[PDB]
Amino acid sequence: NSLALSLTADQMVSALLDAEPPILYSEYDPTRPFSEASMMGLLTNLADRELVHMINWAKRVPGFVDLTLHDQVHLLECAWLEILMIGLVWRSMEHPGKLLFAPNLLLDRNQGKCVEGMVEIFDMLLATSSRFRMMNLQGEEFVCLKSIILLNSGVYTFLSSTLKSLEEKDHIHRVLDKITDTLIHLMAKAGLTLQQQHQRLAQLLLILSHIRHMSNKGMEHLYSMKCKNVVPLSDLLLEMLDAHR
Amino acid sequence: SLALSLTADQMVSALLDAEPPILYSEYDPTRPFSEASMMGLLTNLADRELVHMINWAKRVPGFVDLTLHDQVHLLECAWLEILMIGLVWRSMEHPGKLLFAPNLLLDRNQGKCVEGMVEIFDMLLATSSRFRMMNLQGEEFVCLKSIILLNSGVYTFEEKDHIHRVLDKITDTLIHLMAKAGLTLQQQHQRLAQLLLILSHIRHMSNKGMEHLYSMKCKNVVPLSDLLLEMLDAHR
Amino acid sequence: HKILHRLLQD
Amino acid sequence: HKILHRLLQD
Ligand SMILES: CC1CC[C@]2(CO)CO[C@H](c3ccc(O)cc3)[C@H]1[C@@H]2C
Ligand SMILES: CC1CC[C@]2(CO)CO[C@H](c3ccc(O)cc3)[C@H]1[C@H]2C
Repeated sequence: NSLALSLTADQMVSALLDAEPPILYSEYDPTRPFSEASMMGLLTNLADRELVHMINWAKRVPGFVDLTLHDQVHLLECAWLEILMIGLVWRSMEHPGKLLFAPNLLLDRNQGKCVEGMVEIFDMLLATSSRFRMMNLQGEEFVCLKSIILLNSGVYTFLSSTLKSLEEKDHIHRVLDKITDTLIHLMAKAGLTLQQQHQRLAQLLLILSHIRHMSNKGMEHLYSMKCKNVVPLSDLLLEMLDAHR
Repeated sequence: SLALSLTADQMVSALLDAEPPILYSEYDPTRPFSEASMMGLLTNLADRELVHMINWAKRVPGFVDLTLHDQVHLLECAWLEILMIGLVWRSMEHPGKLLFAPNLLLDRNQGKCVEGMVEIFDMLLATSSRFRMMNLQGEEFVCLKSIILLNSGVYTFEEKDHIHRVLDKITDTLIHLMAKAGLTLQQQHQRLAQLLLILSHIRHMSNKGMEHLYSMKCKNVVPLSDLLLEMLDAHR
Repeated sequence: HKILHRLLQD
Repeated sequence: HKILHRLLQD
């Protein structure tokens, strides 16, 4: 009882491209050098607004609607920062050495030094962006990857409420399998041999472990900044943060 | 070189041959558990495993072709993910239990002896359950463990390109294993993805475990060995 | 009570 | 050099 499984590869790709959230702007103001407080205010204000559009995007990912509210919530709570980050890296692909947080907020690694401990995170995002541009990552592959993160990241932490044993989530794994099929279709369609298809599938999925690592580092950095309470975080951003620690 | 000229079968044999032994803990059952003693057992065991892990890495095709500096970095990044993937593998046929050593099988209830540790046990127990669902094979396990060694530090350090060619060989090896087990092409690509997606969860648990270990270091619950301390401080 | 709840519920 | 370094050299 899920439309997702009936979709062909072309239909899956088309639905995912159609789901894409808009590119948002940062709050104009040419006043330069940013301070630590300024930069963090800009980045968290942005991420707060991106979050609202991420929820709409999630609801348009084939198979996501078929889940219960609580499962949707669990998946989004687990993956939100990974999803913001891969989005950021994607946008930043054609600006080597820079992070395109917004069209009017293009930052270099030196600007990461504005915030204590942020440059490390900047350096990992930039490496991921170079890795994507060096792989010639395509928009169609990217939307597949981003949906895999949504469905995969929290899937192994559905534990029973008492006894906390892993609840098996067949629907989610079936949708994940459909997305894998869709990725291979894209690679075959781009002219890759079978060996090149499987090699590239692996390369792309291995990057998701680096993206998990960055999310965890960013989560700790975020939590650190809210403790020093430099920046006031939106309640939404605080609740997403609170789901982790 | 050498690693790039291996047949899939030869890759599997090399990896299998390199496997470290399963070590015993010093668990004395006439010794009531405390937060301090459990933490001492687990870190003493980990400390001994690291010595074998360092010698295992030397035998992963391609690893010794890297510079000493690069080898150090890869191991610093991946050491806990590797101990954890070994643990879950060992625990696979013991539902509800983590088999740290043959003489040390722990429940989640036992994990509650150490503050903050039960949430880590739960994540490891869930990973073991996933391995069980997927019927993970020993040959698939050794490939994944080698993928972790080579992949985890690769984007946080040319010979970097060498690492990716070896990674591709291991991918080729997993597919060969799956074709030989009778899976269709579709099934092969789908199982490949399923196996690599669990590496994301292994990274996650490693991230969490590293923060728990560090909090225990700061709390001074139990003396950490020098190697373990250096492995831990490489992350901050 | 979660903002996520109503954003999801719309 | 660190411990890991020398064990790798051995
Ligand atoms: C959500 C974030 C807030 C502040 C950071 C450091 O504390 C830096 O910004 C990161 C970010 C912001 C917006 C995005 O679209 C992606 C990552 C990320 C990171 C935790
Ligand atoms: C190396 C470790 C020491 C103590 C732990 C508590 O922080 C729990 O044990 C973990 C461990 C030990 C040996 C293994 O083979 C795998 C994980 C891991 C850590 C999470």
